Amino acid sequence: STVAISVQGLHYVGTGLAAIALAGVGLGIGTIFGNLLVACARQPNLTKMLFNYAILGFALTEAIGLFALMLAFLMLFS
Amino acid sequence: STVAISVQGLHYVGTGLAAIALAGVGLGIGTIFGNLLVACARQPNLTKMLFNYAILGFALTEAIGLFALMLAFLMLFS
Amino acid sequence: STVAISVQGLHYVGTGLAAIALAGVGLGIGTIFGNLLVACARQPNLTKMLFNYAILGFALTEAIGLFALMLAFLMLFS
Amino acid sequence: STVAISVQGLHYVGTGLAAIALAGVGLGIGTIFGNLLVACARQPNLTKMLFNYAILGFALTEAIGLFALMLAFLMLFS
Amino acid sequence: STVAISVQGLHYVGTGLAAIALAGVGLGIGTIFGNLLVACARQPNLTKMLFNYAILGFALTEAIGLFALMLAFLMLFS
Amino acid sequence: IALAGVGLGIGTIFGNLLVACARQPNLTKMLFNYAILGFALTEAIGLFALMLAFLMLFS
Amino acid sequence: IALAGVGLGIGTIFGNLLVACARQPNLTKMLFNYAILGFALTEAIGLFALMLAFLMLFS
Amino acid sequence: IALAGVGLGIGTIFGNLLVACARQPNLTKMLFNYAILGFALTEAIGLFALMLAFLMLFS
Amino acid sequence: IALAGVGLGIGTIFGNLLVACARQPNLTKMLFNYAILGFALTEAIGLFALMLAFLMLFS
Amino acid sequence: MFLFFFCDLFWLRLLLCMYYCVWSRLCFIVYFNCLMLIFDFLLFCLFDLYLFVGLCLFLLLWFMLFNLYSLILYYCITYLNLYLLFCIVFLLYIAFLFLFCFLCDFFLFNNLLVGDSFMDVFFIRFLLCFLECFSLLCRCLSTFLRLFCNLLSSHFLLLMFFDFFYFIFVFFFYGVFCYWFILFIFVFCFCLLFYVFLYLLDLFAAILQLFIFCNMILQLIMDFLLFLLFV
Amino acid sequence: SNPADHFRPNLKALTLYAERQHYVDRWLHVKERWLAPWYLPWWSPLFQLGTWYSQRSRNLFLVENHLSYRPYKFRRNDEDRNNPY
Amino acid sequence: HDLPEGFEFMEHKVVNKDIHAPHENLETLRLTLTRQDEFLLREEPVKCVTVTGTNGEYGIYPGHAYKIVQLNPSPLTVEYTDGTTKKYFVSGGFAHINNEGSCDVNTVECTLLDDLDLAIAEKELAAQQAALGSAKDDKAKSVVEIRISVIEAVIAALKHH
Ligand SMILES: CCCCCCCCCCCCCCCCCC(=O)OC[C@H](COP(=O)([O-])OCC(O)COP(=O)([O-])OC[C@@H](COC(=O)CCCCCCCCCCCCCCCCC)OC(=O)CCCCCCCCCCCCCCCCC)OC(=O)CCCCCCCCCCCCCCCCC
Ligand SMILES: CCCCCCCCCCCCCCCCCC(=O)OC[C@H](COP(=O)([O-])OCC[N+](C)(C)C)OC(=O)CCCCCCCCCCCCCCCCC
Repeated sequence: STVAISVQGLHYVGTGLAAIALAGVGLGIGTIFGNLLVACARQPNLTKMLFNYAILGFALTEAIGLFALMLAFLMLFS
Repeated sequence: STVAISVQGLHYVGTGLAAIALAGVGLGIGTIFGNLLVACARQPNLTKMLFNYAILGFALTEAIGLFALMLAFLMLFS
Repeated sequence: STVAISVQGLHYVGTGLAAIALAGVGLGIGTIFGNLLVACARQPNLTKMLFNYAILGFALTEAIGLFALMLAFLMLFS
Repeated sequence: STVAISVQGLHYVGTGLAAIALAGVGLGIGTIFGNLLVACARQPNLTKMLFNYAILGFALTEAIGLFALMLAFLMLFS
Repeated sequence: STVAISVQGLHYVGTGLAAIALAGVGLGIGTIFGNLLVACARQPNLTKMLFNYAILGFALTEAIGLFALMLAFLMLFS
Repeated sequence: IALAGVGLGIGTIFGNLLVACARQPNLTKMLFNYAILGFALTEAIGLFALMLAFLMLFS
Repeated sequence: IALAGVGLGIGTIFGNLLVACARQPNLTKMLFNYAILGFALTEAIGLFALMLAFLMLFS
Repeated sequence: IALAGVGLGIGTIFGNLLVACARQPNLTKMLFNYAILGFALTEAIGLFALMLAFLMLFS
Repeated sequence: IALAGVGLGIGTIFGNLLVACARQPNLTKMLFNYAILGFALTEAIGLFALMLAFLMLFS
Repeated sequence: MFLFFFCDLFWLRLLLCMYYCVWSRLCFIVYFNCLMLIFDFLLFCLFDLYLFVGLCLFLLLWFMLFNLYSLILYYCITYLNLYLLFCIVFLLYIAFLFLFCFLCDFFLFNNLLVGDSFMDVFFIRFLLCFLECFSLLCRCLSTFLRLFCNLLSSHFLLLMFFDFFYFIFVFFFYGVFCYWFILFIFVFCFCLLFYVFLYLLDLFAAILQLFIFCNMILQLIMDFLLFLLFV
Repeated sequence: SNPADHFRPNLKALTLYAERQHYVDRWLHVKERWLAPWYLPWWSPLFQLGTWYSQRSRNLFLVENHLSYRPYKFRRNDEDRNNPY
Repeated sequence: HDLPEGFEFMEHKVVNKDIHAPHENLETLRLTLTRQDEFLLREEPVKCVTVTGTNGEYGIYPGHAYKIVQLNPSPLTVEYTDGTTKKYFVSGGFAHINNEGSCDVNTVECTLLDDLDLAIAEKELAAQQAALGSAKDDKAKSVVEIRISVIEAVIAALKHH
């Protein structure tokens, strides 16, 4: 027979999962600054262009992290 | 017996799981740019072709993340 | 007692789990291009050839994600 | 007392968990082809030979995924 | 009070969890063959011995995967 | 669990930094500044996850 | 589980530290300090997780 | 599951230690000490995890 | 599941060991002893995890 | 049960008849490697190694007439069924395999026993032979599965995104006249960017997937080819 | 569901139904009509090709002694797993 | 008729340690610093030598793994067991490190850092910068860049100490 159930607390669980993705982002960041330093040591003359490309790396990875965070916040308030 | 149950909040759970698919996407993008810097340090004259290939890699990885995000938003609205 | 229970929302959960597969696929693709850059800065005369192989690798690696994605659709539309 | 419950919708969870295994297969393929690109730039003359071995690895790495994929169907259609 | 509950759909979850174990076997095989490609370029004169050792390693990893599949099938049927 | 990567990320930075300082000890200052920048950027994500956790804890 | 990404990170730091000392040992007294700094940051992350693991364990 | 990280981290340290002790054997002693230090930190994190376990298993 | 982070770690160690023995083959004995030490520590962590698993399994 | 239906290529058949009543040169082929199997000169093969060229060309044309034109809205991929693709790949793959087996040369399979004499025959080499024989069939299955899944996933995503774009475009364009017009313009620009990106990705993926489909078959053929040296 | 419905053939024109018994019998009548004439001896390869494999398969069906039950191939409802009849 | 080979007249050969042999703990490194078929140090026992390679700096102590290093214009430091530091500057060459406890640094030009001067480097750097704009073609630009890099390395070495 039919039983429709609306469990309110579940929206917390999913929110937490949406935050786990942030790890794959944050680690992502370090990698870019893990290698940037090495590059600056290998070719110190390009300390500027490499910095800009890493910042672009941060932007693209960071953008993926806000897309996940939007799902995290939407389910926390709904 | 023939019991049947429908639960409302479960779509918050699955959605969150799909968001975790952006952890390896994030990371991956990270990795590309990391290597890019080293490459630009090893062969500084190739600052544009390597940038183009990095953009291509980001585009493909973003397509995968987007494949996942479609499910994440779709279950959240089902 | 003996109850034939049919829960409806579970198909979301499984679907989300399938999306986690992409976390590898995405990452894997990045790895390829990472090495590609390190390979183009180590022997640029082969760039075009290398690019081709990378694309082949991308097409093989991506294939796997699709499998997972298919399952998601099957469970999400059933 | 003795109560027997037959949940019908649980095979989705198992199918999704089986699909999760494809992340490792995708990552392994990406690693194979990344190493291939690096190697070919070091010993171009032998590129062809390397390619064959790479494919072999794919043939020995995709098969595993199939088994996982197989299980999914055996639970998704049952 | 005492309740003896027997759920009929819990073996799917166990089967999927066991199948997840193949994400390590696949990645291990990928690492084996990636290192094989890197080594063959380094010392191509020893291709056959390196191929034999990689095959041995793949066989061991495949044995582990066979154990995982044995558990998965046992739970799926039993 | 989001912190698991974050912390790990920091390690990676402060790993390569060392390898970078040995090769070019003359550039310790610039590399150190970039490492601090990366640490702050990762800490941003860490605070995002921490904010989510605290909100779901006191709610 | 957050500690898994913390402790591992610490190891990575020291790992690289060794490779950095084996290359320029004369710089050890410098590198060590930076390594400590890294441990002083990743560890600070773990505390946050620990804090939650205590707040939920006594509430 | 925290012990998954700790263990791995410890291994990583010794991994690099070998690659270092082979590069400059004359420094083994010093390297060894630092490696131990790293272990003494990673295991510390493990203790907390175990404590939590022993504070929830016996509760 | 903790054992997953143990075995891998052990693998890592021996991996590096081989490379070390390839770079400084005359130093095989010290590397072997240090690798054994690392394996002992990581196996101790795994034994703690097994202790918890058996305590819960028989409880 | 007998269902009578028609493919979605009738207009394309009309165009083919109109535009190919006269001859034309072909210089661009999706899978060119079927034409150049041998790269070192003086090597030749007694096996009919160029038998796959005609089937390859026809398969490319057929799959291109279906898959590439399916990006046009409401265009139908008439053959999009898992088991039908299984039948197609079964035909090609098993036909070539039976061509090699009808040769009645058992030495051709010597390479299936992987490894050297140093390896234990029963516990290592024979298990590798078992796995390789399994891998041949698995390659067939993976080929057809990969072709099916790519089309299905790509078109599902396109349909869903198009539905979202229709929804926001129709029911939220009035915001252009409102004070929150900047938000709508940002969203609309993002949707246009996503539209172009998806179409380019699908165009590239279709051709690449056909390339790999033909490459798998040619790899099956190449695994059993033996080349003699001219003297 | 609705997106899944978009992957169907779009030019279905007609569906015809026929029982297996009926068209099998008609095919057998055709085969008997063409293999009956005297100028086709029973020992010819054509006659044996027509008859021997069918005879062998039917004999295999008749000899079958299975401990399980095989539901009728052409039931009205074969979608219910808990009802083989 | 069999002509000799010029290597037969040099009896100071290279001692290569065998793979399957016991390890030895060494307290000194035999350095051999050479410039244009001329040595400044002849198998001198030193505590350590710091050499700036292409990838980065290398600190060589007794027992270092067998390796080949492609040097770049840079300072080279030699620290004796006594506690005395001697600093040269090199313009290029190679460094061969042996696991038996030897380091042969063969440079095209190895001159004391003291012999170098600051104002001379500054004026030469200014002249090269001025000539870079007037470079005849790409090759001249690359050559001037090489010279500028060498001068900058010299100036940095001088200013460090
Ligand atoms: C009971 C109701 C009726 C139905 C009865 C059916 C009986 C069935 C028996 C049991 C069968 C069981 C098994 C069935 C399996 C089916 C599987 C299936 O469909 O798979 C899909 C699959 C889809 O294939 P496809 O990719 O679409 O390509 C096939 C196409 O035909 C296109 O491929 P193609 O282009 O490569 O083909 C080559 C094409 C090359 O291109 C062309 O030639 C161009 C023309 C194309 C025609 C064919 C396309 C048809 C398009 C739709 C219909 C057109 C309009 C019809 C109008 C009808 C109005 C009511 O050439 C031809 O087609 C040759 C024929 C040309 C005829 C020209 C006639 C000119 C007459 C001029 C008269 C002038 C008179 C002047 C008088 C003046 C007096 C003063 O179908 C097939 O492969 C064929 C299945 C056929 C199976 C055999 C069926 C038995 C035969 C039935 C004949 C009925 C005739 C009586 C009808 C009377 C009206 C009611
Ligand atoms: C080799 C590479 C080829 C690349 C070709 C690139 C083509 C670029 C096209 C630019 C845009 C074209 C717009 C057309 C608009 C038509 C009218 C309309 O309303 O359409 C809307 C339709 C659908 O738009 P819609 O989804 O917004 O429709 C809204 C309608 N409702 C609300 C009811 C749902 O537009 C399209 O579908 C166009 C997609 C084109 C994608 C490219 C297809 C390339 C493959 C086919 C090539 C055919 C060549 C044949 C040559 C002869 C062969 C022998």
